[PDB]
Amino acid sequence: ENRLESILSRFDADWTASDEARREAKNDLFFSRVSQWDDWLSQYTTL
Amino acid sequence: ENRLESILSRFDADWTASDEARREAKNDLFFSRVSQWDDWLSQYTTL
Amino acid sequence: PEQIAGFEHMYDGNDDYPYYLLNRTDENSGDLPTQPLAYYENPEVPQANA
Amino acid sequence: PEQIAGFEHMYDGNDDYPYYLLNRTDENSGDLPTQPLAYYENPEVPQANA
Amino acid sequence: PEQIAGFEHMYDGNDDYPYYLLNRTDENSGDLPTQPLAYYENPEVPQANA
Amino acid sequence: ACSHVIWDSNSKLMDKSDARHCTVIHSMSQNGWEDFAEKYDLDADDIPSF
Amino acid sequence: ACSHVIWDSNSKLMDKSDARHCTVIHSMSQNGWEDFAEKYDLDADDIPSF
Amino acid sequence: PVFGEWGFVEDKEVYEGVVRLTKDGQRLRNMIMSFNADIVARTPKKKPFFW
Amino acid sequence: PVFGEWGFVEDKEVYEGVVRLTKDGQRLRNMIMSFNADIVARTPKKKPFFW
Amino acid sequence: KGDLVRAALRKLGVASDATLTDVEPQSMQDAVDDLEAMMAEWYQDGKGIITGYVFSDDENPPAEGDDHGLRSSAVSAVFHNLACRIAPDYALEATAKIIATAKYGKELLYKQTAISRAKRAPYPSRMPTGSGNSFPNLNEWHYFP
Amino acid sequence: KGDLVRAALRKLGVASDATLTDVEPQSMQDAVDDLEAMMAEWYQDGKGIITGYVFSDDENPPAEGDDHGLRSSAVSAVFHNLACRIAPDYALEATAKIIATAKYGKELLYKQTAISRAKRAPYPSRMPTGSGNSFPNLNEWHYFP
Repeated sequence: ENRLESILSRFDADWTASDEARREAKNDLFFSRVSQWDDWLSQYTTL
Repeated sequence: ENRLESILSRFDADWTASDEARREAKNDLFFSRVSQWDDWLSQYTTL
Repeated sequence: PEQIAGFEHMYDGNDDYPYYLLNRTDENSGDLPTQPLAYYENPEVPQANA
Repeated sequence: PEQIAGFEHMYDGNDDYPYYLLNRTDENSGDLPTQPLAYYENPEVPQANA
Repeated sequence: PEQIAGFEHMYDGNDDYPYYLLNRTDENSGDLPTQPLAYYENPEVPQANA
Repeated sequence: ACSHVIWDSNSKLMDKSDARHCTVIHSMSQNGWEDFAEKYDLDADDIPSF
Repeated sequence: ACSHVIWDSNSKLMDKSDARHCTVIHSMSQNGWEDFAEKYDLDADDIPSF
Repeated sequence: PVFGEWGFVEDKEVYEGVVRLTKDGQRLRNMIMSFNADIVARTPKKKPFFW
Repeated sequence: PVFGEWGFVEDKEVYEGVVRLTKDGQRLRNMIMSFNADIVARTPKKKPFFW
Repeated sequence: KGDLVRAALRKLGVASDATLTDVEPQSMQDAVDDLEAMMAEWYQDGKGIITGYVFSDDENPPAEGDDHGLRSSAVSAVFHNLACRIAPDYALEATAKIIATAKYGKELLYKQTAISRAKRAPYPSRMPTGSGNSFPNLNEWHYFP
Repeated sequence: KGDLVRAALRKLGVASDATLTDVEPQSMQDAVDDLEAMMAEWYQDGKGIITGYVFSDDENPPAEGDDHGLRSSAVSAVFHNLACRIAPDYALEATAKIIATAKYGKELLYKQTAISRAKRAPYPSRMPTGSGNSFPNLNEWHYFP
């Protein structure tokens, strides 16, 4: 379609690309954790 | 905002930065202990 | 059949239950379900063959 | 079922309790809950197969 | 429950006491608290799996 | 980089040279944003998002 | 390549040099299709299939 | 951009470092290890039973 | 400033020396060790029971 | 005479029946109460044996000809066990076949319940999530869900 | 005649009942006191068996027709055990089925309590805090909390 609204173009190319900076990124930044932060995940107060 | 109160500026840039000299510093100075002071922590009089 | 009867359900291969049940009693006696001490011996390949 | 009955709660997988309980008595007799001496034998892979 | 009853206090994990106590007697019989000979068998990882 | 530089331009190779976007993201402290709005000349009272 | 280049021309050898087809397939993002329809000059509002 | 192991799958970009494969077993190690620590900590010591 | 292992995570600065990883196991060592010392210290020696 | 054993009456009627005797004064109360007690030792306020037995209303109506509401499968058990309990009232040892059938019956009451109460506990507080398991949800194991 | 067993009377009434006898002088006191004693050996000032039994007021009212306040599930037990205790008063060995039901009942009284009294003790004075556990609070283990 035609919609030369600049931000709608740029934003609607990031949004579209952040659907891959999802499936993978989700994992990738998660490794920067089992090593960088700590090897346990998602509770943070147990007994 | 505008608030050229000098100390309010300098102090409100330390305060802001000591929120990292927290999460990390907390750990970091704590290692200077399991080695430097003693490997036990937070009781100091048990039987 | 009598000792397992009622819950043969539990012996098929489920890791669903926390244990195995056995019938204890039986009108006309006090059942002797000496906890199942008997399994069919494993295949062995005779010493002679070996 | 009778010996565990009342506290099958304790046998599911909790490390919540300090021990396991068993029913001792039963009207119509003195129950024989000979502490659970019987477990289902482990899978083995027959010598022959090996 | 009967044999431990009275001092289940002592079986929780304290290294406070010098020993463990058990109830000996029971009106309506001479209790049979054959010193606790029965523990739940340890997890094993079957030979077959191994 | 896994979560800041993002460039699915359908780029089909490792140096992402066939890409045409490569949108990167900055996270910055208050003082950093003030100094950033300084450099690139922007309304320091705007406060961005992503 | 296992699922994109496909060329059974009954090609009987490894470099597929005796082939006569070799139909390949492209999967591409919306922006990629627009840029593709740009290059090869096509109706960007068509939207292909395979 | 630098990449470790990189490639495509379902026409989806894919990549990983050394760490990813280890995660599963390493967690088991930590868990079992922690379990054992419990075993040593909370658990009655050997003492006699008396009437 | 000198740094050992250094980097960023959640856009949060991060760093550590050799010591940090060892802490967990080393405490266990000390504990179990102390427990054992108790075992040796406070604990009835082998003697006979008589009426 | 009467047919199906539907009233808490019949329990006691046929309880006495299975012993040997056949007498009926007000002693049917002094023995129905024996039954209500029993059917309350069993079924420890819902943690015991489930039978579908219905109790006095906490309204004064504590007994007699009102329904028991037991399952058909439970009857030959409650009234056999009843027999044993009230036999000492009439200076009587219940015959062997009875104590046997009572012992047998009481187990069967709990059988289907015991199977229901099996239930495996969930994965522990810890326990890794597992790479094979897709859709992370709660990392590790829920332990509560 | 009377219905539900609500008075400490009824305990003794039906205690004697379950033995064989049916006599009532002042001996109902000499036997209610036997009961109050029992229900005080049990329930060692709260460390024993919990029954909900209500005692003499420390006001002179030490017995008779006043309520017992037992749970419904506890009755068939207290009065069976009562029977055994007072039977020697009347030169009498309690029948087998009774001693059996008393033995059985007394266990059940304590069952739900025993489960309550299980309880695992907390982590020891020592015991590391654990790196996996976030928010330090008290380092190592609380051992008191």
